[PDB]
Amino acid sequence: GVPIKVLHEAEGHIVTCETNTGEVYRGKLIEAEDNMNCQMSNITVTYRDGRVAQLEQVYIRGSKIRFLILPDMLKNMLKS
Amino acid sequence: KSSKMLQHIDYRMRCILQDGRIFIGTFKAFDKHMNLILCDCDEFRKIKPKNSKQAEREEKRVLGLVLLRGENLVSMTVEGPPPKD
Amino acid sequence: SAFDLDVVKLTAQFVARNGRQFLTQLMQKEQRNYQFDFLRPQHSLFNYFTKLVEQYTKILIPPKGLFSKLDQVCYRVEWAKFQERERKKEEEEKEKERVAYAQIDWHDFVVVETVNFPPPTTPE
Amino acid sequence: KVTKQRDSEMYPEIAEGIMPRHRFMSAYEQRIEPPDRRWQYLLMAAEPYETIAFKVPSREIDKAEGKTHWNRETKQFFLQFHFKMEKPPAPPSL
Amino acid sequence: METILEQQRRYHEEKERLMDVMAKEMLTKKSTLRDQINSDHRTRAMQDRYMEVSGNLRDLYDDKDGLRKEELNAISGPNEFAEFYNRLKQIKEFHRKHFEELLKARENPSEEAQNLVEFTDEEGYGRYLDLHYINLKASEKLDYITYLSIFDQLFDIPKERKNAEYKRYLEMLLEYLQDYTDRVKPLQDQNELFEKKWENGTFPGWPKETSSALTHAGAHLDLSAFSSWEELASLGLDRLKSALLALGLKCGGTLEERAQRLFSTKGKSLESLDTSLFAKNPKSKGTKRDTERNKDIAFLEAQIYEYVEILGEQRHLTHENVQRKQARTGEEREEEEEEQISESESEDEENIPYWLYKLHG
Amino acid sequence: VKLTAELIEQAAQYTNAVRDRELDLRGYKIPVIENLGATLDQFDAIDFSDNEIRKLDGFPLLRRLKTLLVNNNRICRIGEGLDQALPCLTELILTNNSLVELGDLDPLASLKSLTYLSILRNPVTNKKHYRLYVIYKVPQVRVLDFQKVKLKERQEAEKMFK
Repeated sequence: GVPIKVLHEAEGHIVTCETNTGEVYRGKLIEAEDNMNCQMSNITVTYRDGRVAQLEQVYIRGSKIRFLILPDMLKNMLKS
Repeated sequence: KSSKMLQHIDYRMRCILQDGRIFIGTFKAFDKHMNLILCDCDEFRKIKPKNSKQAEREEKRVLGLVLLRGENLVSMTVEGPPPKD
Repeated sequence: SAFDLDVVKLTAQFVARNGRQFLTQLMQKEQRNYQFDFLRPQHSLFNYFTKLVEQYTKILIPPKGLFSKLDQVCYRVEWAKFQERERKKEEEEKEKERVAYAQIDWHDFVVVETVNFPPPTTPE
Repeated sequence: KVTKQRDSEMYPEIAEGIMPRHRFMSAYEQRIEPPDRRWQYLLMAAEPYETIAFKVPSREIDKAEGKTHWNRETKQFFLQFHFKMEKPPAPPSL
Repeated sequence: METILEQQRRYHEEKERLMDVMAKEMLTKKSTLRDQINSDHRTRAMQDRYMEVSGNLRDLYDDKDGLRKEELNAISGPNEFAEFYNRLKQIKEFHRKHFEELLKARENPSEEAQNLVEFTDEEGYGRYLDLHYINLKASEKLDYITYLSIFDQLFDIPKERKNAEYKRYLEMLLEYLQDYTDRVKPLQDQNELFEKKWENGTFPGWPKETSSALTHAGAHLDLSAFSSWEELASLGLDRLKSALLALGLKCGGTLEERAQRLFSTKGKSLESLDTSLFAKNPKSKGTKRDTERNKDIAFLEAQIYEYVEILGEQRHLTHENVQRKQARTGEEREEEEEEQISESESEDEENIPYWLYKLHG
Repeated sequence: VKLTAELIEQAAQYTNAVRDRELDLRGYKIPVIENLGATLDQFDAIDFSDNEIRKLDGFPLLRRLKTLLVNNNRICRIGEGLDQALPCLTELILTNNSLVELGDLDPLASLKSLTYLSILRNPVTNKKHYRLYVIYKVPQVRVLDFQKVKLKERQEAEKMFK
């Protein structure tokens, strides 16, 4: 899929991820798989109550991701 | 024709999520699953304004460049024309 | 240079209110040659001193008064640019003159006979 | 003082350069080369017109003393003591 | 402790520095001011403006300066904008801020750390410099605003204030009228309305879709306005318009007809015989209801009105553009787009294999 | 060596030992705190140790900033609108700076979430009643100079200064 290619393009960039449960994970995208499975590092997580935490290493299953925010560095795939 | 999505491409689009959020951004790409690419995207919670005399905008958040997974998409309508840029 | 700066600005702070009243006494009390030089116009830095004090003297001007405030400064800039251009043109013409003067036959003589302008080089 | 008059209107060339130019030449060098010499000439030149000379037997006259602004033009002589009425085409020299 | 004299001094000095900077700018390219001033002229009528000759020849006194391209003019205008912001801040803090034994007392402590071998030429130089990027000459932007980028404020179709992109709104409009009988040009023809926008409305002014659209559009036009004219005091303009809105309406709806009397803007959409019945109608439950529900919309409509008036030249310029592009061919339209693009992305100031390892074994 | 956008962009960025996102601005000889906008409010902690800052002021609105390490600088004054730009400031380490008068510590009363405060090695420390003064004027602090603010001290600070 076209969006998937753009996701792989964001590998190595800082991205934000919201899960199906609304926890919000911000940090560096290390690896993005075809099914949207996401390996990230040096995370800041913001829970539904508002509290924050810090994690070194995480991996989130694609299905249980609601969405991702990518840099605007990418915006400039205009062919489609 | 397959066009029904391709028509609205480049347009500003109002997308409704399964939890009931409103994502408004520039519709730039989609796919088989309806995973969507939304440029200059904001999120609304309380309302979609039709000129609500009190205010039009409460709980608006600037997100930016958004990829939404199709699993969590419900529906889309045209919000405004393409920005020229 | 932080030391020099600081002493200049401090003696300037006091010199601004007490004038030579506190500094002119300090010079005789402490006995400093350095202080004497600072007071004196011989030492180059003295000039910048005269600046700082003035500046402080200025702050004393509108104490108790607030400022409640471009086009002009732009137009002045423009003027300066214009003048600069005139200077340039002049330089050019002069250059031409030098070229031609250097490039004419001063041996093509044909004489005939043998032997305040500043107020005249104007118009009236 | 000399008053030289020019044509009565009878490509940015020759007008750009300021007026006419004067120079003091020693007669030690002449084309005819007859032999005679020993005096100076106050030569005045303009592009189209022909050169002109004026003999100066007196070793020094009107050679003033600090009549200091530095636009050399051509030389101290020209700026110091010449005027070019370009509107009427009259070159004064003194 | 800290001698306020020194602080206030440094403040006045910095203010001086900034004034000098934006003055140097106004000097190199007078357009910067001229442009600005001209617009200002049509917002605050009193403003005195320079001799036309000066404007045209792009000169301030005697020297005619080189004409600059739009992107640079706008850039420097936004830079001067942030400069003026700094200045306003410093002026503020300053307003909020404005013996011998002590002299020797401090001069004694000045002896502290005598062995401080270091050259200090960085107070006025770092500031003067802070307001005057590249190694020598590559980027006009000052260190102060080195990360200032216009392309993050203007889209490519706006061309730094040359045009305003209304195609998007033509789309939304099609979505609003629930048809396709409306062309880009007919849409612009609709915009022109903005008494007409009040008495000959495209749609019924109590329609939802319509009021929402009008809101979005109004917001756009306003942001575009102030975006394209950084140098003019935004707050001044805002307040001017607001006061015109409040004061003009109250006596007679500002809109008066010799036949029908006095019209109500937005909330009621009715006329009134005389001013008397008009006044005793402004307390009625009806008008209270309406003015209490449709206030924001009415106000936004009004803003769209006055801001579009202030931008008449840009509106016309764009409509023209539309007709041109429309009358192009394919190649023509393509090359034109190329041009807009180049203008947009241009500097504001110009200078192994297995098949082998198996074979090899 | 102005604290600039360019400076912040090449600065070591990492997850610290207490699991927070921290920006490293140590040893640059920064004199004035400015241009923090460029960090984009992405840090939980900012380390400004070993610099030459004179006043804790000049911050943009930074909602995520919770820890400020400002060791070995020259802080002699604290800005007045700090809570308006740093609402969740919870820890402030000011060890080895130049605060001299108890009244100069007054602006910290407006930091509603401030819980960890360290002002050691500041002249102000030796002023009579320095600890009780801080406790009464900045009651939101729970740990002061690495010692627990206790009830008895609160009461004692309520008498004096009541």
